[PDB]
Amino acid sequence: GLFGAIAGFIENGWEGMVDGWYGFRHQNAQGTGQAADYKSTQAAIDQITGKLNRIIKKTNTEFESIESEFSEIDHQIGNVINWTKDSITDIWTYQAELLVAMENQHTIDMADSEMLNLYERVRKQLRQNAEEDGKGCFEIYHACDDSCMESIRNNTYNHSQYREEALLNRLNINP
Amino acid sequence: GLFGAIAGFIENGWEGMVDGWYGFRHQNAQGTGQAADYKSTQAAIDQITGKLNRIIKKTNTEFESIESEFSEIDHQIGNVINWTKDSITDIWTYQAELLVAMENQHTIDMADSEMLNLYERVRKQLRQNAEEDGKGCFEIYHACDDSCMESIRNNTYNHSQYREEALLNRLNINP
Amino acid sequence: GLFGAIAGFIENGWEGMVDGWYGFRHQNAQGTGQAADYKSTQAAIDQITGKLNRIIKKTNTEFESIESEFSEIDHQIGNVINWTKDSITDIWTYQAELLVAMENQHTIDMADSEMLNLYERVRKQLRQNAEEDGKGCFEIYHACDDSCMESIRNNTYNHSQYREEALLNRLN
Amino acid sequence: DPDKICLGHHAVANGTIVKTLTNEQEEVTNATETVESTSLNRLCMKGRNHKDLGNCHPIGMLIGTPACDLHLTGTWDTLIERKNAIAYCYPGATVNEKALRQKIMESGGISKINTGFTYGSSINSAGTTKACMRNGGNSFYAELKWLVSKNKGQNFPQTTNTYRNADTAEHLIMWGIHHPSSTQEKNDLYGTQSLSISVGSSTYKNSFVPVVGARPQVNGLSGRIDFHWTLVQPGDKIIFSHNGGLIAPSRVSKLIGRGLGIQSEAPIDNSCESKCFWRGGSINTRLPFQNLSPRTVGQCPKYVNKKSLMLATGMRNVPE
Amino acid sequence: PDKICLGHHAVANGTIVKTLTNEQEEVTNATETVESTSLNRLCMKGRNHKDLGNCHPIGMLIGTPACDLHLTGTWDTLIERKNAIAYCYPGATVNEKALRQKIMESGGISKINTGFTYGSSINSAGTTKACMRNGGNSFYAELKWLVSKNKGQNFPQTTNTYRNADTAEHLIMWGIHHPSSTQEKNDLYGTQSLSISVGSSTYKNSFVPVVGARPQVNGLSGRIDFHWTLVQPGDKIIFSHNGGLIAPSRVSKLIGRGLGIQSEAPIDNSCESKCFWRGGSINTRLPFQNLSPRTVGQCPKYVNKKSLMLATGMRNVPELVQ
Amino acid sequence: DPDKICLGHHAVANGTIVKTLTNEQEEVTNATETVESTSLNRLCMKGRNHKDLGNCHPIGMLIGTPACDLHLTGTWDTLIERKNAIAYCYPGATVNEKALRQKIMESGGISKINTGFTYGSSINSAGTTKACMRNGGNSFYAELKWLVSKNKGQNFPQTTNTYRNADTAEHLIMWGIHHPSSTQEKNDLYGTQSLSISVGSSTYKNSFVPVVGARPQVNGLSGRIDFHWTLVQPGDKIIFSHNGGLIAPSRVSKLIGRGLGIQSEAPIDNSCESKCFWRGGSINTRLPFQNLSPRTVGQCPKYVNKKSLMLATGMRNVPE
Ligand SMILES: CC(=O)N[C@@H]1[C@@H](O)[C@H](O[C@@H]2O[C@H](CO[C@]3(C(=O)O)C[C@H](O)[C@@H](NC(C)=O)[C@H]([C@H](O)[C@H](O)CO)O3)[C@H](O)[C@H](O)[C@H]2O)[C@@H](CO)O[C@H]1O
Ligand SMILES: CC(=O)N[C@@H]1[C@@H](O)[C@H](O[C@@H]2O[C@H](CO[C@]3(C(=O)O)C[C@H](O)[C@@H](NC(C)=O)[C@H]([C@H](O)[C@H](O)CO)O3)[C@H](O)[C@H](O)[C@H]2O)[C@@H](CO)O[C@H]1O
Ligand SMILES: CC(=O)N[C@@H]1[C@@H](O)[C@H](O[C@@H]2O[C@H](CO[C@]3(C(=O)O)C[C@H](O)[C@@H](NC(C)=O)[C@H]([C@H](O)[C@H](O)CO)O3)[C@H](O)[C@H](O)[C@H]2O)[C@@H](CO)O[C@H]1O
Ligand SMILES: *[C@@H]1O[C@H](CO)[C@@H](O)[C@H](O)[C@H]1NC(C)=O
Ligand SMILES: *[C@@H]1O[C@H](CO)[C@@H](O)[C@H](O)[C@H]1NC(C)=O
Ligand SMILES: *[C@@H]1O[C@H](CO)[C@@H](O)[C@H](O)[C@H]1NC(C)=O
Repeated sequence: GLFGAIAGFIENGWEGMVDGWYGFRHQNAQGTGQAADYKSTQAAIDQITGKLNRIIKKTNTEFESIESEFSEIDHQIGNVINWTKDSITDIWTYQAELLVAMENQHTIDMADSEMLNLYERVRKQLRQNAEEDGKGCFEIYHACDDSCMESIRNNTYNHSQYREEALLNRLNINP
Repeated sequence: GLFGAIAGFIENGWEGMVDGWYGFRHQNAQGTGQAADYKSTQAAIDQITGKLNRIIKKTNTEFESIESEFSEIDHQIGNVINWTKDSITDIWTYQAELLVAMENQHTIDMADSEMLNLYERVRKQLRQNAEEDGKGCFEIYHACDDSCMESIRNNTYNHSQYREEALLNRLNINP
Repeated sequence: GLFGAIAGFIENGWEGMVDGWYGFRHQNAQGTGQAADYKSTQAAIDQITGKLNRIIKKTNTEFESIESEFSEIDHQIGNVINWTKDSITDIWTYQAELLVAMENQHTIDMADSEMLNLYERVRKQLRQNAEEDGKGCFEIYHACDDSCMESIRNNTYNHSQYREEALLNRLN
Repeated sequence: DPDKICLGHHAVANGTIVKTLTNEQEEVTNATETVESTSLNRLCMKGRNHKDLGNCHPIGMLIGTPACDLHLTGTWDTLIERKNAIAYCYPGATVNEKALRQKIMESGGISKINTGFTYGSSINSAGTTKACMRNGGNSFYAELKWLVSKNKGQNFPQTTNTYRNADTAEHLIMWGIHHPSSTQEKNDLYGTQSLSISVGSSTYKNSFVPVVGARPQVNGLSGRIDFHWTLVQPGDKIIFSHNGGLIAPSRVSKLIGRGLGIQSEAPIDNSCESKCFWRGGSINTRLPFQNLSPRTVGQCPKYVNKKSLMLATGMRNVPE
Repeated sequence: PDKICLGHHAVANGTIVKTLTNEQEEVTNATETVESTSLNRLCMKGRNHKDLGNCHPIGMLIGTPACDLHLTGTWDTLIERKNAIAYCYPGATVNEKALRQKIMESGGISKINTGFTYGSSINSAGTTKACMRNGGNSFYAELKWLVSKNKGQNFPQTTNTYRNADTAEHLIMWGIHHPSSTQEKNDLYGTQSLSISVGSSTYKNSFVPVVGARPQVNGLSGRIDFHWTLVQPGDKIIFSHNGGLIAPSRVSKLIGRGLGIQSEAPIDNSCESKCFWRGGSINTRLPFQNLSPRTVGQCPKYVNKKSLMLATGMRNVPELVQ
Repeated sequence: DPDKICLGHHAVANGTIVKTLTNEQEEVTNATETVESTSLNRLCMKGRNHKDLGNCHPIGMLIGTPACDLHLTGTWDTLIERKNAIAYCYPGATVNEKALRQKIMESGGISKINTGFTYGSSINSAGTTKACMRNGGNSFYAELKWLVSKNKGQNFPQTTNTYRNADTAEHLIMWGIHHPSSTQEKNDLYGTQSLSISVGSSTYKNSFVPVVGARPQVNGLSGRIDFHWTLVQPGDKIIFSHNGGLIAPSRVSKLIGRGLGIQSEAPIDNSCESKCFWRGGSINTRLPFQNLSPRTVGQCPKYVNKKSLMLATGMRNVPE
């Protein structure tokens, strides 16, 4: 898709993640874990709620009858009414189809963008302490326990704390 | 937003940048700098001007009166005209609302993309001589004076010139 | 453009590439070469095919005549028909103009994104063994012969084999 | 050897299919319908001073057909017309009938005002018919009088009657013309003289002649009574001059305010509210579109020729 | 070092399209969405069609000589031509526009005998030089011109009744003759006051021949005007008259539905189409057309636009030219 | 420690709120209006050969009502009709009036052609009325003649008048039928005989009978003159046969070309130009939409049910 993450470099979604739209899975010495990301999830949900608020509505214009349900209509006027009503129905049917097709394209691509934005936030946070594997994971070149993993998820990870250790493991370089 | 820069990793805009839409601030030994980027600014302005040229116009169709202002009209023809006019008004009100909502979404996201494309241009220019701080800035690991800063803005920056100095500082192995 | 590759950091297109929409050129000690990329090309083409299937179509509604070609119409109803038909024509002309303008914008940007997605795939494959030059190329810091270049194009390049060599050359 | 943090997104086992600009079968995690397919099979009349006409046709309210006896006057914001409702107990029709019905169905009430018309001793003003039964006997339209000669065969006298609108709003006046089935019948009711009816106001002028002609029996009757109408402006007079054949108004109507006219087959429900009505009942949807009928009244979703149109409310579904 | 370069294709000569932000955007390829060309012919393959030629639709019901080969039939498509003949004798039909549209929406016509017969004092074989058939004076084939057998004598008070014995409604037409003068009126119908009454369960009207001075149309100041109604299943319609009625010998039944086309373009049975206009047929897969707003059938929508190009490729960024 | 370069974008102190697909209150750096809310309270007539009818009703131009004396002929590209304009000085109306008014308001001029009608010694063709005053004297419609018997009470003669269209374009002919207030009046003007007017061309015919009926006084007059009209094709004749009650044309009309009919109360302004007009004046906007009125004429922005629709002309505003 447009932003290359969902149905892209992320191989598949997680059916086990039920508490959010986007999130993290980690692996360290203590074991494995999973957690949803609130900010990216809510960013996507708020945008879809906004679309629904705009789309799920009717006009306030009051229309009256121009066609008798239980009686005959004039033939000349009736053909004009039939042409006009069918022309109006073709317009609304077309507009409905285009609305939902365009909105669906944008919704899918928006969701893709929020996945990428989270990935990009984490990449920049980790700085020179990690490398991308190409599948949506970061290989972290220092011991990163549950508290360290939490700091990455909470956006409080300080790269300077682990930089010396990480560069030694990545590049075999001592200061 | 879609491209993650404006109202994203860039914390806020600069009210003091009045000569352009996008640009650079810098800090070196010589001083503090600010300059607008012409190419990205004009790319955004030209696209918005293009939209305005398409949108700000009316049809050439000449309409005549089908409703008398000062005299009575026939009951059934008048009801059909009222139904038709209100149906056409609902179509144009809907089309106008959708046009401007769609165009505004695209304008905002286009502006976001131009910010990201400038950021990406600078990232690739600097190559291995700088690191991203996550807030839209690059920490440059060599002395980069006013002419050096100007070369980055001009796309004449030569990473090879500074690479040895930069890598020694980045790896913390400067003798 | 939106994704910054086509008419962006890629200076221009290749008129010589006739067997694909996106592809590779390489330069190594042995020589040069060119090859198209199937997956990215097919991704773009399939999306454009999908648009054409959606757009190239008419409604199933059957319309009959409300204006007589060879005889006179009533003056009051005739003016209402003229007003209605012209209003409907203005709506369809506007909708057609907006449809094609919007679809063209999206087609161009979709094509741009597929260029970028290929570029990003290659970047992540090469990992710490290469550096971006800013013009759509990657400078590879180990000897990468024709078989090595083919493995990049085929998505079977394993960075770990060349990493030690590449990091030695990148740092010195 | 390195520790790992992996970024991801959710998925579901069974996704929902939607259409996009580029793909007719795109699977997403969730979607919601935008075209309403369901209707409430009642007329939701809560918050409305409504009138269900039953077997009374709107025009019958003005002329006083027996079926309309409970609907000769009143006020309402919503007026409900039913299928096969009765306007004409005696065979006939109204000239400019569609305009008249529309005007009544747009109103918010009817009041009635006496014409004050009187007739000399040689006129029988209490003509009745088997076609219009009321209270176990031959009757006639309640708001009109069938005038005939009291003595059979005698010439109906030249008569002139005037209704003045003394109100500040326009009134609607109706009258009928009887069209006999034969010369003998015409002679018996109105005499051998040439018959003519003229009607004249400041805004209206017309003349009428009873047409004698053989016709099939409708409810055992070859005679016809056709109705005509016009508006009488405030302060204006309307003058009827006639010598046989006029079905004369005893009252005129005043249409009061505005209301919503509904033609529907659905029963009324006073416990629920609605803004949108059609033949089959009420549409209380929040959705922008509907596929129930192109014929609706009130504040309604737009009709589309589509069974379903699903709007994505989630990302692409990429299952494990 | 060694290098691998990513790129995209281009062409020397791109195609211009319009986008949201650019009126002159160059792309590698594009395709048209507005149809500009029409086939100058009525494409009638797979259609049981009837080309009326110089027969006007109303003439099929009354039986004008030009319509002799179109008195009955079935069709899914009915083609009307310019300057088609409805009336041989000077005159017109009341509510003619509604009648023509009913015929042009039909899928065929059947004819049913009225069974109208007349006494010895009526001449039911009135003819005119205006309505020629087989080189002789004739009349509308579905009607009869009734006059007094003896010139100057009062036409007898006559009653004729048509019963619809069918399960579908029938369309009945009749005429009223309006003589050129009082003397002519007296010759044909006598000196008496004339009156024609028509009455069914659903229809009622009365008519009187008028003799006011009017100019000649092909040498005739007389007029025959036509009137029509629908007779419901099981109902009867009674004509009471004493001179001036042009009475029906048959009634019509319109059968099913069909597509009415008004065009001067010639028939072509080797090709198919679902959309037609005055100038011919529109056979296109494209969503829009700019040929005419007046079309019939299943058509692309009319737009006031010469061209709308849909991009089928990326932005064209050609190599530098000196 | 290290030198730094920072990428950024501008902001403004006072942003503008716009609506997007996902946000009803999105703040941007700038935006512009797409719906015009203001109108000029004038009819902008620069570059137009226009006719302001003032007190003259379009139909009055053809019959020659005193209010229309300066509008009997002319050419124009724009015709302006005003409220309460006068068509009929004498009480009455025109049959098929709406179609006639629209024909005139679609035209680009009127030419008048003499009928050449003459009358014998037993006709007085100079009938006038206090309803149609000119310069303080009883007068009549300029383009017609009220024919009465020269000798009061005598039978109006059996008369013929024929107009031939000698032009290559169709001509519009009008005539009136007088309907007297009483039998005594009818007898005085036309005699005791039965009155009949027939009109006949190759494409048209009709007959008329003056009706004597009681009806209210309009400006002190219970009489009526009703107007009728038809088109006489090139080379055709139209024959009037009459013996009392015809109001005969002294001229016929030819509608020239096409023009824009405007119904408005706003004054003329020759300084400025416009392509769009409504009841309240002119709309000179470059914007695609307007919320002034759904009833407009000319080349106009489309009416929408919205106060404002702001189009973003800048990025998201993110202040410091
Ligand atoms: C009662 C009467 O006035 N005359 C007797 C006729 O009724 C009868 O002929 C039969 O008439 C039948 C219809 O009868 C009414 C009706 O509509 O119910 C009786 C009404 O009183 C009468 N009303 C008035 C105001 O005159 C009404 C009216 O004349 C007609 O509707 C006018 O068209 O007729 C029905 O038509 C039968 O088919 C018919 O035999 C004759 C013969 O027995 O005797 C009369 O004394
Ligand atoms: C006695 C004499 O000298 N008469 C002279 C006539 O030769 C002539 O009168 C015109 O005659 C016309 C006859 O044409 C038909 C027709 O339409 O072809 C003949 C039809 O048989 C007749 N049909 C019937 C059923 O009667 C038909 C019919 O009368 C009229 O169409 C009814 O309007 O007429 C025709 O009657 C003309 O209307 C009549 O003027 C005139 C020269 O015009 O001179 C007479 O002195
Ligand atoms: C023949 C004539 O002029 N007689 C005079 C009477 O009409 C008049 O009685 C008063 O008449 C008033 C209306 O007068 C006119 C009018 O409309 O102004 C006078 C016109 O000359 C006359 N025109 C013609 C062509 O005849 C016109 C016309 O007869 C009617 O409008 C036809 O409906 O009437 C008004 O009705 C008064 O109520 C009435 O008293 C008296 C003088 O007062 O005698 C005659 O001078
Ligand atoms: C209009 O459409 C209705 C419903 O399809 C149909 O019954 C009717 O015949 C049409 N009206 C005319 C005048 O043909
Ligand atoms: C049409 O709408 C106008 C303006 O609201 C109103 O005055 C008129 O009554 C309506 N027409 C009919 C026939 O009800
Ligand atoms: C940057 O561009 C400006 C304007 O062309 C030029 O004057 C200046 O010398 C350039 N500086 C560098 C370092 O490229």
